[PDB]
Amino acid sequence: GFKQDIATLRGDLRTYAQDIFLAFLNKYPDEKRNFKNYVGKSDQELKSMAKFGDHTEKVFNLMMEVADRATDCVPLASDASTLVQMKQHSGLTTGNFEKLFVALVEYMRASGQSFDSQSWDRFGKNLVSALSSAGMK
Ligand code: HEM
Repeated sequence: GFKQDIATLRGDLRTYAQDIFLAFLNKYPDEKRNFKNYVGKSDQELKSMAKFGDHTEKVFNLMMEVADRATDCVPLASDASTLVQMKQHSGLTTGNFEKLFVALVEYMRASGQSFDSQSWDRFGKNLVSALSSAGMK
């Protein structure tokens, strides 16, 4: 289920983080609008870029902590508040996060592996609600 999925993703986190974030940026190419230096790069080129590796690993390091601290796929209000309050997320709306979780669920569905895709779908929706409650537009 959900907790085991966190362990699976942590076990190869750099590769899952890059593959899932690339699935997001390829499904919703307009989200590259939020990351200038990503436009006109292939996936291999992005994976070469220091900053891409470091942003995407920090995103998934913290996401896995938020999933880990959740009860039954409901994240802590404190985690939502932290994500809203981050200066790096100043321009963002809940829709950005919704799209990341849609791509993550599709990635899991397409994988040969027994991820609990329905639990990640619920976790995404719960996180979007929490972010709205914590003040995200
Ligand atoms: C649960 C989801 C997410 C988590 C846990 C998260 C976490 C983080 C973390 C920890 C950083 C600091 C990393 C760094 O600059 O070293 C960061 C930066 C950033 N995040 Fe998020 N993030 C999430 C979703 C998103 C989404 C959906 C977007 C845009 C669509 C976004 C845009 C950014 C941007 C632009 C930065 C700074 C730019 C850069 O990477 O150099 N994040 N995020």
